[PDB]
Amino acid sequence: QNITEEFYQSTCSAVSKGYLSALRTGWYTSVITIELSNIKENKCNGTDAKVKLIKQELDKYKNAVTELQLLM
Amino acid sequence: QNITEEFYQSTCSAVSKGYLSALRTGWYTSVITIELSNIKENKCNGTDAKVKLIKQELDKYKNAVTELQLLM
Amino acid sequence: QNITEEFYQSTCSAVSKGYLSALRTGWYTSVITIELSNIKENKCNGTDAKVKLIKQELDKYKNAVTELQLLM
Amino acid sequence: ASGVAVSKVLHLEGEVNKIKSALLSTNKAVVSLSNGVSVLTSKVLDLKNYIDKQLLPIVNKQSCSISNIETVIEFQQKNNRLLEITREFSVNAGVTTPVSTYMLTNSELLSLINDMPITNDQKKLMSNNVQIVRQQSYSIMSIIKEEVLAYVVQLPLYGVIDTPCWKLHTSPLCICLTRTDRGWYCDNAGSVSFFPQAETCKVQSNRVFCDTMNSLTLPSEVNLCNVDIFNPKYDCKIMTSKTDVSSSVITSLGAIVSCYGKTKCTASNKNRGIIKTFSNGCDYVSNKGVDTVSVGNTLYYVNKQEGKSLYVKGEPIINFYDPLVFPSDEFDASISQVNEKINQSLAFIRKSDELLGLEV
Amino acid sequence: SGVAVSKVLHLEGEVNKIKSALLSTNKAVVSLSNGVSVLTSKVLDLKNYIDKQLLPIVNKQSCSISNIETVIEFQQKNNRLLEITREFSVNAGVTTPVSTYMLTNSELLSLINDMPITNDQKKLMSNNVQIVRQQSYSIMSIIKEEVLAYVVQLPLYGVIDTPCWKLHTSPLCICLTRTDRGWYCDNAGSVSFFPQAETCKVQSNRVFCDTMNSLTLPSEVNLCNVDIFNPKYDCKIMTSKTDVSSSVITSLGAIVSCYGKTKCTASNKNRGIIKTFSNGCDYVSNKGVDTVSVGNTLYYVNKQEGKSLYVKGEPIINFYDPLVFPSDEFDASISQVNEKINQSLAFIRKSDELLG
Amino acid sequence: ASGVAVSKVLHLEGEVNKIKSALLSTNKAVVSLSNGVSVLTSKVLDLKNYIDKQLLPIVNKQSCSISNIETVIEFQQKNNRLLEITREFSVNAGVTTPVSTYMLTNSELLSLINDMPITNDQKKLMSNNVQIVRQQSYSIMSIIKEEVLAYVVQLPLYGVIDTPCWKLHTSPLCTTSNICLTRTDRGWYCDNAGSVSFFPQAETCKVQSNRVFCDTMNSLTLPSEVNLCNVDIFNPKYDCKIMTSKTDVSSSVITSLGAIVSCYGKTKCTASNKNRGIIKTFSNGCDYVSNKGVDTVSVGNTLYYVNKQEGKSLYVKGEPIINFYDPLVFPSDEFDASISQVNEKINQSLAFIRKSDELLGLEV
Repeated sequence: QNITEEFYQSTCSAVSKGYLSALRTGWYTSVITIELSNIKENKCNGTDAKVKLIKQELDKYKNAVTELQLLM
Repeated sequence: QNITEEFYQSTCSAVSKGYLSALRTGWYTSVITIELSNIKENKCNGTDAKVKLIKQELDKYKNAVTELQLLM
Repeated sequence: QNITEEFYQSTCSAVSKGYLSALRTGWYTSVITIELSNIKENKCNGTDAKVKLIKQELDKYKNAVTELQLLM
Repeated sequence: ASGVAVSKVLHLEGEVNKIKSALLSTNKAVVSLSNGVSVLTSKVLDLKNYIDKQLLPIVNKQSCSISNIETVIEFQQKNNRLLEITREFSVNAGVTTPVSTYMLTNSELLSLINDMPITNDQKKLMSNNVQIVRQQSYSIMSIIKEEVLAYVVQLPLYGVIDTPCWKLHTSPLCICLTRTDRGWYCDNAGSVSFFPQAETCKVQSNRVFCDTMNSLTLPSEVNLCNVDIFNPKYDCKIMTSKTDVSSSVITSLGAIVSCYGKTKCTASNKNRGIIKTFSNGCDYVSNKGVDTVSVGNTLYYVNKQEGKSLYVKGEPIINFYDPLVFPSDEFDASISQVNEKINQSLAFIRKSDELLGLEV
Repeated sequence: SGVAVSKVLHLEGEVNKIKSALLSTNKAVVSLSNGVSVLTSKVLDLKNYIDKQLLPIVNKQSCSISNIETVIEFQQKNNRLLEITREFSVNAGVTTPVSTYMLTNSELLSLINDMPITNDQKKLMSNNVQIVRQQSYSIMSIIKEEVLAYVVQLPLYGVIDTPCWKLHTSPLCICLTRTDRGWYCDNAGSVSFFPQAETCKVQSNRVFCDTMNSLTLPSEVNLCNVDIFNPKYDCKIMTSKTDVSSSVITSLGAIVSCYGKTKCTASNKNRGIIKTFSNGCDYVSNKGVDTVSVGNTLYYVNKQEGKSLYVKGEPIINFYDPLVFPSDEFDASISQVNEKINQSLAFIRKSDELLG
Repeated sequence: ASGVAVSKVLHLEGEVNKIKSALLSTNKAVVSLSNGVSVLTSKVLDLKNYIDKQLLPIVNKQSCSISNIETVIEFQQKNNRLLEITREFSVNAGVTTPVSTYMLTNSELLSLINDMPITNDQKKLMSNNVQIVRQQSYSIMSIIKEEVLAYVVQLPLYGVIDTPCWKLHTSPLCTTSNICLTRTDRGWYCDNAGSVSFFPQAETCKVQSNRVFCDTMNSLTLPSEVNLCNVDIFNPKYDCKIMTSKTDVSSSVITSLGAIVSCYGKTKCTASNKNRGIIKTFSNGCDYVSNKGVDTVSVGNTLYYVNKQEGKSLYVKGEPIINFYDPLVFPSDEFDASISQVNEKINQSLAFIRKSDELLGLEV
């Protein structure tokens, strides 16, 4: 225990001594980048013809990326 | 660059001139609504009889909706 | 309607009377715990030999848990 | 008749040779059939070997992938909640607020509440405002291992309840004065508690929820500051100005207007437009009758402006599972016909042996 | 005796042989009957395998794949509803900023061109969708199993295109420090003053403040920037009877207040220490100075550019190898088997023809 | 013209006619079998056509759906992290704080830290408090395309370190009509180059153990004389920032290692303990109570908690999930034995014919 506390009756107040500082005075900026593991869709007749999962997944994703593109 | 900065030595202080304001003084409220693309569960014997995915997914969902219903 | 509002012209100011308080002065702490429904991986040759989904899912998870273990 | 008898024996010397040929053709007939059946047999064997070496293994790899998949999908369903909690702690670096419904479900929150060291009046209050309670709570990750996760929830305890609160707003008055003690005020044990940051108080209906942590304690005399600024019983916290000034403050049930100098102000209404022009002084306007207020060129909204409804439709998703059925019965009928033909083929032989005569 | 018994009797030594011949031919036919009986049962058992053992497994699999697909398609066709419930769940039913799940760009613009404001305001918001989203709330309002409903609450701007400015202050030396730091924007003939940093967002030369917790001042406060004891507005100041020294980092530079026995210096990432400050108030530009150093504490006048990181990804591949059957060859062998039966019936028809 | 001979001839008709019939039956026997095999053959053909036209195509559609599915599931696993990052930027409109572990992993954060332009003492400090560093950081989306995402991480740099800090609490004080005082400079205080830095918003300072992390951005710089304000308010060396009141007043402030109580006027206060209940009654004046011995304090009717109240443990159990995969096996060996028997029967069927031809004779 490095942290203690003195109480000054003279001035109704308590102080908490014994901390060690670290004052932010600047910013460090690094540019991180991340690639997509893309999916090459293999075309063929599946179980249900109306269900194109591979596509509906990319569409979903391409969309999320579009919405963000529009914040800038 | 429209933004510049004058420094007054007389009064230790810097001012940053050349911004353009937009003060919020009101609120605009719109009511958005969203329907659920429900799943009609087709009943039949699958691969594992203990695995009712369609159901366990709806249950999970109906639950999330219940927890929220209870915040009001 | 319990809430009303008096306006004092004498002191340019409005007061909103008729609320009922609840002042936080303490904290109650409870320790919640949650077990993992683990997956026992059944080993056998699947459709694509390069696709070990069960494993890649655990790995993903064991990772999330490692990153958190490192915040302490 | 000596000569017919030779004609007979000629029919016959001559019969035996014909029945010899007859039988030679019958044998070749049987050799042809042997071959058909040898071929057919090999084609049945190859058929089975297709099913066993080619088809069967593919049907098992698929049973295995489906098992793998299902398991994964069921991992995410049966750990829906553990998995949401790790996402939350991951995004916020291990300390979230408010306490989500993944972190603490309603039946659990109530569980904890009816266990807090507080009166039934407090327990009842919290039970109705679970929303506010969640937003004044923290969730602090404490122990995390692969097979179990652990985290402290930290809910707030209220030291007092059911006390008169009130929220004070102020605008300029005209030299000029402006009261600088805006904010919430709640009665505490014989004194007034004063909360000056808007961030520390939540309000739901007629109910207020404040945090005493960064609050100032005042005597009940501060309330005389609402009628007289130079009240001799408490020196009011004020801010002066030697020059004309004019603005608007939007309160909860209306809006104050301070219109001094050469500035022009006006309260309007969404039906009749401009319905009042303010002269030099301090007026107050109710949100029942006024909808906007206009100081100089800047426009204040006394009420939320109702807007355009939006609606996103959804369609039921359908699953097409068309099962594969086999013509079992008809088939058995043809195989039953094939056994019938073999039964009577052995009859015809047994009949023939009988004329030779082997009996069997 | 009138017939030659020798032709008759000889014609028998043959007859016994052809009797034997035919006995072997019968046994031959009985052997074949048995083969075919066995073969027949093995075809029947083959079919019963396909119908009782294989077929049902192929259906259970058609069913599981349907179940799975449906579930996966549930999460794709409700991607958005599902994100919104996660958001409300995490934040207990009130979020900020207004996510792109909560409100898409074409919808935000939709709402904007419907707000009761001028085209100048509508245009402004249309360009800063980011800031507008961060000053908005999203309040869950009605939630049922098959439909979700929630109020979006966007901000309305009562005034626009007014001169703003941000004021910084440092000590001066007894000592003085101006205590009215923060943003200032011109409102109808007066200055609005926003003293919490949390209430103002800034994007480019553009500022977005919330009048809610703002103070209204006369245009005379600006004389406080040149003269503190300005007789036309009493400046909000904070005194000190002892020497004091620090640094404030502004947007286009940094102020330094170096008094007493304290040593300060502005440095530059290329030449190191390029200036030492004497007793008084100096100001330094972020164009030429990169760090400033009061005593032992070090201030960064500019963001320090750092190490790039890059996480590579690989295309994922899907191996689907279809199962094909040798249909044609097969039919050729069955066509051969029918050919053999056709001519087996020919040889019998030939044989019957010799018998009458 | 006749005799026995005429008998012998009728006799040769005798056997020969029987062996004619014998053979007619044997032929019909062979025609029956031909038909069986014709039918059987068609039933094998239809069996294959079932497998090729009906069964096979369904087994391929399934191989395809399983490939599709797997791919999709593997998309979400091999982009787990890219996908979390887009969710984060989507929810917060492109600027998040704190810096998540999806946005920046531990080995990366440490990577960046041992590259910052700071001393080993600072690099070491941040390395231990990765939690606080993540909460004082931002993550700002910068470039976003379909196949690649890019975003600036913005970590804090500490200009000074290892300096004495302290946190100051205050409560009211009162002459015993009476006047009251309350010090209005509550908050954190850290030593900066010969002066004190003072942080007055609680939001700007984080604290972890004996360690404090503040943001100089909205801080006030004070002379080291402000510390005499802790013992004397009218200290002639620094005019203390104070707030007065001409009327009695009383409250409680809860500090980190205890709690202050200001009990003046006709108000009744008391410190209690979770074992003995009320263990002290405060008279007019300023007292201070330690969180070691006191558990709650009670000014008038309002109740202050000097310590967190330990509560009920909750526990949510889970069960192992099991996967039932029952493979399909074929009786290969037995089958081959029956087909081997069928080839054996055909072999000896040809034997019996070769034997028969030999008596006619055709040598083979």
